[PDB]
Amino acid sequence: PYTWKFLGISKQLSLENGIAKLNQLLNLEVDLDIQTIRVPSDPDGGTAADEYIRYEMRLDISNLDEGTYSKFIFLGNSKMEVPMFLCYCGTDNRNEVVLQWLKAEYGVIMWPIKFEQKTMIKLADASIVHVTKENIEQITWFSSKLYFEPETQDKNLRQFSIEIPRESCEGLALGYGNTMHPYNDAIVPYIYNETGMAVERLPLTSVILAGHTKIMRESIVTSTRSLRNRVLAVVLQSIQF
Amino acid sequence: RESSKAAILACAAEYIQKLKETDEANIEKWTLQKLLSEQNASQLASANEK
Amino acid sequence: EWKKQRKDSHKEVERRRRENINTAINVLSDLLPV
Amino acid sequence: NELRLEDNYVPTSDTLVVFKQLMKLPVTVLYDLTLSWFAKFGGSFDGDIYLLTETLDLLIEKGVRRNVIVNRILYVYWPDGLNVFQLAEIDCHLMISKPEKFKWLPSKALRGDGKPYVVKLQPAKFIENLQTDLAKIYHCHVYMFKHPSLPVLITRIQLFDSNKPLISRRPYYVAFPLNSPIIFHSVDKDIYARLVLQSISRTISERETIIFKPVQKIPVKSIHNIMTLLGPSRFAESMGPWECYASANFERSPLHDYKKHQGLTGKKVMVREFDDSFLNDGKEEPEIRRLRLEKNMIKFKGSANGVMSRYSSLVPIEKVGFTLKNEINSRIITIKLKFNGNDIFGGLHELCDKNLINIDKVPGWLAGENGSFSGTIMNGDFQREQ
Repeated sequence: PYTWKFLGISKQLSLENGIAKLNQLLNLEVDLDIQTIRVPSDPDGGTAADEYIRYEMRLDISNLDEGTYSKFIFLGNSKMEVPMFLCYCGTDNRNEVVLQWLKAEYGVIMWPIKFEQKTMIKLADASIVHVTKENIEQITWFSSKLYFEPETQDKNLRQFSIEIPRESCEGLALGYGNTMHPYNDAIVPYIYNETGMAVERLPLTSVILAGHTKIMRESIVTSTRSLRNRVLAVVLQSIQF
Repeated sequence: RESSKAAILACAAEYIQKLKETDEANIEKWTLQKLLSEQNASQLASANEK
Repeated sequence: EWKKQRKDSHKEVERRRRENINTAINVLSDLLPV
Repeated sequence: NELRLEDNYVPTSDTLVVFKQLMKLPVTVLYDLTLSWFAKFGGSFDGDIYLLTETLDLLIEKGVRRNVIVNRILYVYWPDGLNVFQLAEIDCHLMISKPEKFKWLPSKALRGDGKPYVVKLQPAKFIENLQTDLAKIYHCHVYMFKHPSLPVLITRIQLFDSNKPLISRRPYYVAFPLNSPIIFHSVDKDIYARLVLQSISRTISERETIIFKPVQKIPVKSIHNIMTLLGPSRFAESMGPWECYASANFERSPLHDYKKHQGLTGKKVMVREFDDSFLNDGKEEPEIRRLRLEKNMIKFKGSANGVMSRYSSLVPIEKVGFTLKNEINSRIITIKLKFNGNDIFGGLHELCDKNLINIDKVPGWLAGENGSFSGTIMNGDFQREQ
């Protein structure tokens, strides 16, 4: 279980400017990664709006020490208002020393990331979707459950949950048909369809998939090796105005 | 007999379904034979009472 | 490393095997009248 | 077999635990018990009843602190110990004072194949048979008392062990309604729980085999509430929106006057939109606001005024977990809902007031119908959990 801390960027910055001068303050070597790929918003075609640039590096020498392991993953655009954001995992001094170094370098100031219901559910859609080496999209499904914590007096109803077996998830999407957003057309309406509760209006605490991710508003938790690309893209649009 | 538990459960489900289907078919054919016998009895009893 | 990737693949296979039994027993419990 | 205990045995109960039992009882009830206690078994006080009731009256006159009188009855009147009958009295008086602190579980009595057996308990005969069936194994002492404002007959059974004074165990409470197959008993999972409950079934039958089946698995406190929930009453099987039928106040007698019949007056109603306009959203008229708030109360309380602040339901429940199964495209879709809180159906009512949940599309089981029962739902029919 790895907990990810999210964080945004005010204006677009350049990070490969001085990897030689980012090390003497820290006294050990740090590598560089330059990478960009296609992020198809629509399978039929994609404009220049999905042009994304991603950076990644670490601060470590000891591979045996799995606990003292941290990664800083960057990704974002350059044409909309907010250019990019950033994410990191783990607690250490290495998670901030570079952070001050670009505190006083570029003039960008940080802010915690806010999630609400309009965004929280749609993250699991990007988590469950998969891409192969032949650019073929198939979905690996998971038995999602939701956490609800409604604020009330007398604490009459303080917490309740909804659980869906994902074979029934299979039976819902197939009934709707081939959809790229299963939670738009098979799951979320069906809860309103039967029980009459609006998931989005109600205060949602957590969306849990079966052993793949752990989504909460305060922070996202995932047991994978590294976060994917569709997740970061949907986060970027959500925090965009 | 099978080793994997999933195969055991699938075979149990198939066994239940097969048993139910066989029972239904037997009931249907026996009901048809019952109808034939009842028709024969009625058609003979009509002449008897006449 | 290679060992870590092998461990991740083993974990994924184990999770799939665990979920298959749950799906099968859910189907069985569906078939039962009680 | 003289293993039964009389009303004069003195177990070696700790002074501290019985000190805390008298802690909760009010001052005015301590005076009443002390006068009755001396009239039955006496005490170590060197005086008559008149002398005792004189000094005890003076403790009231001076406003004497309860710690003094509690120490007086524990270290002066009965320094040696406390009687079993006195312990039963303090237990039952604590039961009456604080009925919300004790939990109960329902159980059903069956005779033959599936014919329910209504219980008819004789206060005398039910005692000696139970004593005979229990003393052959363990020391047994029982006490019966009737609820002051309820028709139930609460029976407490305590069992003693030899490890020489006897060591008291946790008492077992079994509540018998007047005439109902349902029997409410306390929660216990020890050697004594299966020995006391089993002995009761053999004792109360006396002519045919009687078996006990647990109706529910989640205990509910407030013995007053469980009687309305599952005991013999009109409100059983007509809860939720159908609570108006339990108390036939909407319909007048045939001999009653016919101008007051609501056929002439009619009812004030509002049109509900069958087209889905709840998802998208203008300030509502106060009259429209009042009618909208009335719709929520009708489907959770059963009437505009309410059978019973306003969000409290008739019977609060803690945990209810539903399971919904439907068939779509020749396969079953299962959704499991679990609720937890103080008043589940009261909480859902408030959320409908804040426009979070559509009031038109909530089903009957979510509205409070057949409450306190959790089970699978199919084809619009509710099935209780086995």
